[PDB]
Amino acid sequence: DPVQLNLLYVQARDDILNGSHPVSFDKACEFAGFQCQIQFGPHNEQKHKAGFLDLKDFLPKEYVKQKGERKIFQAHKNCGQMSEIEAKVRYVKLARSLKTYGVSFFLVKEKMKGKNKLVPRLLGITKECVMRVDEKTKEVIQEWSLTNIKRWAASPKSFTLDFGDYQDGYYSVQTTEGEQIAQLIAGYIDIILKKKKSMPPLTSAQQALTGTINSSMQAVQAAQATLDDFETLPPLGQDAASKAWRKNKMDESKHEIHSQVDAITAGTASVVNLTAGDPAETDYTAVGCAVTTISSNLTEMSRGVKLLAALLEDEGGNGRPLLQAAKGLAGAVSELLRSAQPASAEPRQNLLLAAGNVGQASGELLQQIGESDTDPHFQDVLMQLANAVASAAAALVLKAKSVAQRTEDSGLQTQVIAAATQCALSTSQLVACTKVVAPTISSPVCQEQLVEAGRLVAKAVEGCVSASQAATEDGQLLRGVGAAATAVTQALNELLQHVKAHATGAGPAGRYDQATDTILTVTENIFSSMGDAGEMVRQARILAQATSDLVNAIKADAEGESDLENSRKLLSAAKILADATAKMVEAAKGAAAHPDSEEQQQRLREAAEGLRMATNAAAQNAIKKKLVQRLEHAAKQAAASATQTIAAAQHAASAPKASAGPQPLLVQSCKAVAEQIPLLVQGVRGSQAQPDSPSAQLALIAASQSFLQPGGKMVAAAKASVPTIQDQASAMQLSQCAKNLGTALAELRTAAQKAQEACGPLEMDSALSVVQNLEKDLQEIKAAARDGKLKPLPGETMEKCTQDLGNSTKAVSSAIAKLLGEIAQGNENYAGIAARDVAGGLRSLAQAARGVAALTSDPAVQAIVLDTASDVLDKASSLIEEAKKASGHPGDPESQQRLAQVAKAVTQALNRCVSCLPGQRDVDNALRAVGDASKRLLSDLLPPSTGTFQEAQSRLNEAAAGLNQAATELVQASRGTPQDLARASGRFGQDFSTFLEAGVEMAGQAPSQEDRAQVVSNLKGISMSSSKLLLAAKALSTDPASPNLKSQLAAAARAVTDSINQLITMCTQQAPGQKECDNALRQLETVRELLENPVQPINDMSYFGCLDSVMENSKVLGEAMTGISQNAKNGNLPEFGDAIATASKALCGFTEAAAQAAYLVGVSDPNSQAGQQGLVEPTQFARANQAIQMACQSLGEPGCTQAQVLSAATIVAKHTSALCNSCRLASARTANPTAKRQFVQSAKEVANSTANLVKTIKALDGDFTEENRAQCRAATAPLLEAVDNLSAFASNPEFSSVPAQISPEGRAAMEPIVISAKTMLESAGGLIQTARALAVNPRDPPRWSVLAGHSRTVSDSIKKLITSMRDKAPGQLECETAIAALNSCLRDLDQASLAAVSQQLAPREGISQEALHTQMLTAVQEISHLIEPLASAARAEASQLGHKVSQMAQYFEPLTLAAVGAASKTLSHPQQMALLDQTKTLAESALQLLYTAKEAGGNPKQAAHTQEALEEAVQMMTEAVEDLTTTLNEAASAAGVVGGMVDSITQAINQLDEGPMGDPEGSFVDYQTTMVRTAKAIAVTVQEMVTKSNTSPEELGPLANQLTSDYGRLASQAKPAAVAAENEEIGAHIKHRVQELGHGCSALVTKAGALQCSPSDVYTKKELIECARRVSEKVSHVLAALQAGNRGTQACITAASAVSGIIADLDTTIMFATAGTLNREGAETFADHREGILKTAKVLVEDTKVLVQNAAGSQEKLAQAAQSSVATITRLADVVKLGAASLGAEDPETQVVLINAVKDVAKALGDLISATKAAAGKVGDDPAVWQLKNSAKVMVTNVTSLLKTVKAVEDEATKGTRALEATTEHIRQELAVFCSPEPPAKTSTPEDFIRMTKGITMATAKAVAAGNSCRQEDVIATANLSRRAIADMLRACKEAAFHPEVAPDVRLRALHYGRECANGYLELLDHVLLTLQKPNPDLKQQLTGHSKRVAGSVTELIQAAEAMK
Repeated sequence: DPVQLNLLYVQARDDILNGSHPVSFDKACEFAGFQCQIQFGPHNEQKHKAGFLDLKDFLPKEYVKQKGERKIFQAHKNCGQMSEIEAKVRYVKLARSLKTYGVSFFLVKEKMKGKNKLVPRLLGITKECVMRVDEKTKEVIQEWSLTNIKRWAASPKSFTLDFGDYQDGYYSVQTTEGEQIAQLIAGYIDIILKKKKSMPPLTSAQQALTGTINSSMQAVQAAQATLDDFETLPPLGQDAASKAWRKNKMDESKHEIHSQVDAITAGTASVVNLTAGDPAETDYTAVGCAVTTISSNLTEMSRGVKLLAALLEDEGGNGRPLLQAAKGLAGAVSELLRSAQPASAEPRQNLLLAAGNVGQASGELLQQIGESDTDPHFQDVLMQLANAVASAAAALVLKAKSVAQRTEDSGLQTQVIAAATQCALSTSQLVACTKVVAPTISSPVCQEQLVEAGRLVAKAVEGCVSASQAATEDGQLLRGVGAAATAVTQALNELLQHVKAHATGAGPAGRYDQATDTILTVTENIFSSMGDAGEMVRQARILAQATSDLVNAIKADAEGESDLENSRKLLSAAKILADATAKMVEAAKGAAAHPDSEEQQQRLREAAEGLRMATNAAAQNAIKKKLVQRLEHAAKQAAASATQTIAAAQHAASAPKASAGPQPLLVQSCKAVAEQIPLLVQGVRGSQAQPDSPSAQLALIAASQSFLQPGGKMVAAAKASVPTIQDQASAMQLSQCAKNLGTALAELRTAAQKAQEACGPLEMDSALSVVQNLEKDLQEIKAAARDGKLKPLPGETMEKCTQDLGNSTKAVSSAIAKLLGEIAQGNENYAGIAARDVAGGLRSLAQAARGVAALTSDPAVQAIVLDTASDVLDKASSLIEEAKKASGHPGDPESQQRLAQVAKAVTQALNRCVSCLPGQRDVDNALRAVGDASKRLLSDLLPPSTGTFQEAQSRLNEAAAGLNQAATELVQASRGTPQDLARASGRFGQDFSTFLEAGVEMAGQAPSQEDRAQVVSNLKGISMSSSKLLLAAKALSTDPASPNLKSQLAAAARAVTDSINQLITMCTQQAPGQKECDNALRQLETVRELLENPVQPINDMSYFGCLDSVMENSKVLGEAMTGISQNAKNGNLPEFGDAIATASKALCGFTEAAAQAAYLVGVSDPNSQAGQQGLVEPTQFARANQAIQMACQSLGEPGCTQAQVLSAATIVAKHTSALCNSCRLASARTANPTAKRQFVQSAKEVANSTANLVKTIKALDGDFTEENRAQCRAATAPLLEAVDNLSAFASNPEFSSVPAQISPEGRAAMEPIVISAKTMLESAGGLIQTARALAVNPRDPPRWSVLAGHSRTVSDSIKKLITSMRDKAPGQLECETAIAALNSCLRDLDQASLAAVSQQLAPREGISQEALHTQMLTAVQEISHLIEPLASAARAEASQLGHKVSQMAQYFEPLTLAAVGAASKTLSHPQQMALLDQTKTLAESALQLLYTAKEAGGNPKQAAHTQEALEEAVQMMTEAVEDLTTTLNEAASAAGVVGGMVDSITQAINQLDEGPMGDPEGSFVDYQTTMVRTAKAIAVTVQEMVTKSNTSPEELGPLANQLTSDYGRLASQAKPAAVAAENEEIGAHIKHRVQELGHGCSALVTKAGALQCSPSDVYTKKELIECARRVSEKVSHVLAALQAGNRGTQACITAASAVSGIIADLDTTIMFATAGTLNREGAETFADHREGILKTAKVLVEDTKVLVQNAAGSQEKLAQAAQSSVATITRLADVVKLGAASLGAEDPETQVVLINAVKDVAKALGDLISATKAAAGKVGDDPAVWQLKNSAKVMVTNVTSLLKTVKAVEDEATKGTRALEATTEHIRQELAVFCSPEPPAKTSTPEDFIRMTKGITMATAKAVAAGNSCRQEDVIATANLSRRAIADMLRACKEAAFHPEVAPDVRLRALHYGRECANGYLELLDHVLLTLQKPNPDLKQQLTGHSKRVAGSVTELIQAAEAMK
C-alpha cells in the first residue's frame, strides 16, 4: 500500500519542516530535494529558478534563514526526474538513517568546561540513549546509555544528571524546562528497569570551641607554672656594650609584654562581644580565634616577663611584684576561659565579671612593667562616661517599662519588655567591655571591639524606640524619644573621647598647640597640591589667616612676658613669622597671576616650606616634633602588630610541623622580622627620650624605613599561609594579624615619608658623630681590655664574629663606593644616605671587632684587633670629613682626587682589619710569597744559569704538575676545617715558588726573545691567577660555610689550571707531543673537583639547557675519542693532539653541565628552596675583570706591537661592553634607589673610560708614536679605577646572593648524576694516560684493549647519566599529584552541586557566611598570585614549575571546602549555584593549565602549539579568577560587611610601594590620561556616596565596592606612571598622593559600611560625610599631582572633556530646535550674528595655528593655547545658538544645519586636541606632527564650511547648495573615519540596524523627491535628514564591525556594503548638486538610477545586518 508510505512521508516532512527534528543544513537540503520531487515533481532547469520556490514550508524554519538557496536549487537539479514513490521510500530511509530520529530533543544551555560561558546543546532522550547534540552540526558529539544513570536532578533553572561509573563527574546543564526533562527521562529509565525481569547536647561547632578552649586553658596553666622560676641569663659582665645589651633587651621585653597584654585585652573584649548573641547564632570559630589569641599571647607574655624579671633582679629592683602581677593575669585569664566554655550554664554576669577582672589584672601588670602611659585621668573619664551611658540607658528602660505598663495589646507588650531588657543587657555589656579595654586603649583592635559594643547598644536603643512607637501617640512616646537622645549622645561622648585618645600626641599641649597644628595641615595641603594654582592659592590664603593669628598671639605673649631679653627674642620670632608670611603671600599672588607657570608654583611651595622652617624657630619646633610623634605612634603600632603576628605564626605553625608548603618560608620571614623589631623599638625609645636630638629622629626614620621591607615579606607569607593551615581558629588569628600588620605598615610608610620631608636633610653631619661615638666606644673597649675584663655578648660566637666582620668590611667598601659616586654626581643629599650606610657598616665592623676581641684570650690579639679597628674608624672619620667638604662645593678636581686617595686608605685599612684577624692564617703569607716571587720575576730577566735546557724543561713540567696538585689540594680543603685550608694555602704558596722558579729559569734560558716575551706574559698571567686564587681562599677562611665563596674558589682553581695550560701550550716546545695531554689531565682533575659538591649553580643555563649541552658535548666527546684512537693507530701527532684538546674541552663542558644538572635536581625537590642568584654573576664578573687587567697589562708593557695592541683593544671593548650590560641589568633588578643610581653611574663611568681608551688606541693603531703610547699608558689607569670601583660596589653582601637550601631527600635524588659523572671522569683520565702511552709506543695489544675498555666505560657513563637526566625530568611528578588533587576537588564540587539541586545540602551551623566568603576570597587571591609564575616556569625552568604546581594544589583544596560551605549557607538557589559553578570553573581552568604545563614542562624546545595552549589556559584562568572575585565581592557588598575592601586598599597601597621596576612600555601621557579618568571616576563615586547616604543608605555597599576596585585600578597604574615620568620627583609625588588617597578611601569605605549596617545613626552618617570630604580633597591632590606632568598636558584632557561637553550642549540645542522650542526673542537680526560668527571663526583659526605652532615646547604656552581654543569654541557655540534663535523656529531645518555645522566643527577641534596631545615636545620628523597637521587641515576645512554656510545662509538663494555640500563633506569625513580602523565604544544589535536601514530608504526617497522639486526647503530638509541617517548608520555598522561576536567574514561584507551605499549616495549627492546647477532635466531623470543602486546597497546592507545578532 502506497498510502501508508505517503503517510510516513507526511510525518517525516512535518518533523523536518517545523524544526522539531534536529537536522543540519545538508541533509535538510536533500530532504528538500525529495520534497521537490514529490510536490513539485520533476525539476526543470530554467523553470526552477530562485524567487518562486517558497522555502518556509520547504526547509526547517531554523535553517531557512541560512539562505543557501542556490545550493538547494542545484541539489534539486541533481535529484533527477525519477519516480515519486521511490522518493517517498528514500525519504523514510534517510529519516531512519540518522541517529537523531524518533526521539525527543530539548535545547538546553550548557556550560563549557573551563569558562563562564554558555553554548546550546540539543540534549536528546531515547528509549536506549541519552546524547548531547551540537546545534550547528546536529550530530552526536557524545553518547550515554540510560542503564548507567543513578540519580538525575531537576530544578526550575537547571537539570543536573550523573553517571558515576563511566565518567568521573556529572552532567550539569541549565534550562527553564528542567522539570519535564527530568520526569520524561525518569519514565524512560523506569521502562529499562521494567524490561529486566526478576542545651547539654552540644553542636559540633560548640564541640570544636570546647576543644580549642580546653587546649588553650592547658597552655594557660602550663604557662602559669613556668612563672614561679626566674629563668636564667648568660653571663655578660660590666662591658659598656653589654650594659647597652641588658638595657635593650629590657626595653624590648617591656614592649613585647605590652603588645601581648594588648592582645589579651582585645581577645577578651572580642569574646564578650561575640558571645553576646543567642546560641545557635554566634560565630563560633571567631570565639575560638579569640581564645587562641588570648592563650598564645599569654604564653609569649610569660616568656617575656620571665626574661624581664631576671634582667630586673640583676639590678636592685625586685622581680617578685612583676611575677605576682603576671600570675594574677594568668589566673584571671584561666578563670575567664573557664567561664567562656559553651557547656557551662552560668549566668552571663559571671563572664562579664571575669572579663572585668582580666581588664584590671592587665592594668596592674602594665603598671608594674612601666608602660601604661595612658593617663589615669583618662581611665577615670572612660569609667565615668561608661557609667553615664549606663545611667541614661537605665532611664530609657524606665520610660520603656512605663510605656509597656500603659499599653494593652498582648504581644506588643512583650515586644516592648524585650526591647527594654535588650537595652539594659547591651549597656551593661558596653560598660564591661570598657572595663576590659581601658588599660590598653592605644591599641586599635581594642577600640574596634569597643565601638562594636557601642554599635550593639545603639541598635538596642533604636529597637527600644521602635517598641515605643508600637504604642499609640502619647506623651510617653515623647519621653522615650528624649531618653533615646540622651543615651545616643552619651554613647557618642564616650566614642569621641575614645577616638581622641586613639591618637594623642602627648600629655602636655603647649601654648601654640592648635595654631601650629593648623599651619602644619595647611602647609601639608599646599605641598600636596603641586601643579594646581587654585588649590594652592586658596590654601595659601587660609594659611595666611591662621599664621597671622599666630603672629598676633605671639606678639601679645611677648607683651605679657617680663624679661627684656626673652620678650625681645619672642618678638624677633614674631617678626620672622611675619616676614615669611609676607613672602608667601607675594608668592601666592604671583602664582595666581600666572596660574600655568611652574616657576611660580615652585616659588609658592618653597615659600610654604620656608614658612614651616620659620615657625619651627618662631615657636618650639612643634611641626617637626608633631610629625615625629605621629611617626613614633605609627612605628609603635607597627612593632606591636609585628610581634602579634609573630606570636600567631609561631602558635599556628607548631601544630602541623610540615617542612613543605609556605610555613618554612613564613618561618624564615618571621625570624627576619623578629631580628628587625628590636632595632625599631630601640630607635623609637631613642627618639622618645631625646625630643630635641636630630640624630635620634633620623635614626628612627631609617629604622622604620628598614623595617618596611621584611614586614611586607612577612605580610605576604602570612597571607599565603592562611588557606593551608588546618586549624581554623589559628588561621583566622593569623589572617587578622596579617591584616593589622599590613595596615600598620602602610601607615608607617606614610608617617615615615611625612617625617622625612619634615626633618631636614641628613647633611652627613650625623654620620661623622656616629663614627666619632664608635671611636670613643672602641676606646672604652680598649680600656676594658687593659682591665683584662672584656666579655662576649650572649649571642656571639667567634666564628660568627669573623663572618660578620668580613661582611661588614665588604659593606663598608661598597658604601664608600656609593659615597664617591654620589659626590661625583655633585652635591647630593644622596651623599647623606651614602654616609649613613658607611656609618652603619662601620658600626657593624666595630661590633664584630669587639666580639672578636672578647672571644680571644691572648692580650696581643685583642690589642692588635682593637688597634686596626680604631685605625679603620679614624680613617673613615677623615673620609667623612672630606666627603662633607666636597659635597659643600662642587667643581674641584682636587676634591675628587683627594677623595680617591682617602678611599684607597680606608680600603687598605679594611683589608688590614680582615687580615689582622688571627683566625685565618698563612693565606696572607702565601699571598705575599706569590707577590714577592712575581716581583723577582718582574725586572731585568737574565738567566742566572743555563744548566740543561731540555732536562730542566722536564723539571718545569714536573713543577707544573705539582702546582696543579696544590691547587687541587686547596679546592679539596675548601670542604674541611679552616686549619686545613690555611695549611693547604701555605703548601700551594711554596709549590708556586718552585714552579715560578722553573718559569723564571726558562724566562732567560729560551734563546729567542719572542719566546722571552711569551714566557714573561704567561708568567704574569699565572701569577695573577694564583693571586686571585689565594684571595678566594682568604674569603673562604673568613667564612667557611658560604657556598658562593666555595664556588668562587673552584672557579679560581679552574683559572689557574687554565693559565698553566696556556703557558705550556705557548712556551714549551712541542717536541714530546704529549704536553696537550698533560694539560688535558690537569683540567680533568680541576673539573672533577668542581663536580664534587653540587650546592650552588656554576652556571645559569637551565635544566633542559644542560641536558642539551650534555648531548652536544657527548657528541663532541664521541667524535674526539674516535679521532684520538684513529690518530694513535696512524701515529699522526698534531691532529692527535688537537683531538685530545677537543676531547678535554668537551669533558669540561660536560662536567659543568652535569654539575649544574645535579644542582637543579637538588633544588627541584619539594622541601628544598632556591635563591635569588644575586645581581652580578660572580664567576663571569671575575673572568671579565681579570681579562680587563690582563689586556691593560699587555698595553702596559713598553714594547707595543700592532697585533697585541689591537687584540687588547678588542678584548677591552668586548669585556667592558658586557660589563656595562651587566650593570644595566643589575640596576634594572635591584630595589634600592641608591643601588640603581650608583649602578647606572658606574656603568656610565666605565663606558666613558672605555670610550676614551678606545679613541686613544685608535689614534695609536698603525702609528706607534712614543708620545701616543704614553697617552695610552696614561689613559689606561682610569679604566682600571672604574672597574675597581664597580668591583668594590657590587661586592656588597646585600647584593651577593642567598645560598640555596637543599633538602636531604634532595641530595638523595641528586647523587646518581654525581656518581656516574665521577666514574666517567676517572675512566677518561685513564683513557688519556693510555693514549699518551700509545703516543709513546705505536702499537701494543693490552694497551689497545684497555683503550677500548676506557672508551666504552666513558660511553656507558654518558648513557647512564643521560638516562637519569631524562627519567628524572623535574616538574612532571608533582604535576601528576596536583592534577589528581584538582580532579578530586572537581568531584567534590560536582557532588556538592548535585546535592544542592534536590535540596539536600546541609548548611553548616558553626561559622558565619561572611567568614566563609573571606576564606574563599583569600584562597582565590593566592591562586591568582600563583597563576602567572606557574606559566613563567612552564616556559623557562622546571624546578620552579614543580614548586608552583604544588602550591596551586594546596591552595585549591581549602577553596573547594570553603566554597561548599558558603554555597550551603546561602538560601537563594540561583546564588548558591552561581558560587558552586564559578568555583568549579576555576578548578577546571586550573586543571587545564596543569595539563598544558606538564606538556610544556619548561622545555624551550616545545612546539608552538603547546605554548599557545599554555597561553590560552593562562587567560582562561585569569578570567575565571576575576569572575569569581567579582561574584564574591558583590555578594559580600550587598550585605553591609566591609572586609576585603579596606584590606584590598591597604594591600594595593603596599603593592604600589614595592615591586620590580623596568621602565615599562608606554609613554607618560597615556598613563596620565587613563589615570586621570580613574581619579575623576572615584571623585564622582564619593560624591554619589555622599548623596546616597542621606537618600537611600542601602546603596552604600555597591558604591563602596566600586570605589575600592577603582582605587585598585588607580594604584595598579601608579607605579608604571611613576617610573615612566621624565623626572623622579614627579613619580614620587604621584606615588605618595595615591597612597594617601588610599588611606582616605580605606577610612571612607569603613565608615560607609558602618553606616549601611546602622542606617539611622545620626553620627556615623556625619563621620561618613567628613570622610567623604577628606577623600575628595585627596582626589583633588592626586589630580593636581597628575597635572604636574609636562609631557602631553592635563590641559589637553580638560580641553577634550570641555569640547565634549560643548558637543553635548549642541546636541541638546539640536533637540530643542527640532522640537521647535528654540524660538526668536524680540527682533534680533541675523546679519549682526553673522559678523560675530566671522570674527569668532577667524579667531578660532588663529587659535588653531597658534596651537600647532606651540605643540612642541613647555607646558605653559600649550596650556594657554588649549585654554584659549576652548574659550573661543564655547563663545562660538554661544553666538551660534544666539543666531539660531535669531533664525526662528518657523524654519527649523536651517537651525539644524547650522548646529550640525558647528557641532562637527567642535568634533574636528576635539580630534585636533587629541592630536596635539599625542605630539607634545617631539622631534620635527615624528609621525605624530604629520598627524597633527592633518588634523589642523581637517579643522580648517570644517571651519571654512561653517563660514561659507553662514555667509550664504543670510539669504535663501543658496540654502540647498550649502546644505548639500555640508552633507557631502560630513559623509566624506564619515568614510574617512572608516578609512582608519578603530573600534567604536559601543556594539549595537541588528534591530537598530533594520531601523537605520529603513531610515536610509526613507531618506533616499525624500532625496529623489527633493531633487525633483528643486525647492530649497525640501532640499535642505533632505540634506539634514539623510546626513544624520547615513552618519548614524555608518556609526552603528562600525559598532558592529569591531564587535568580537560578529564573525570577520560578515563584518568585512558589511563594511563592503556600507562603503558601497555611502559611495552611491555620495555620487547621488554630487548628482543632486548637478541637478540644482544646470536645469539638467535628463540628469534629474538619471537620479532614479542612482536611487536604484542605493536601493541595491540597502538590500545588501539588510542581508549583512540580518546575518549576525
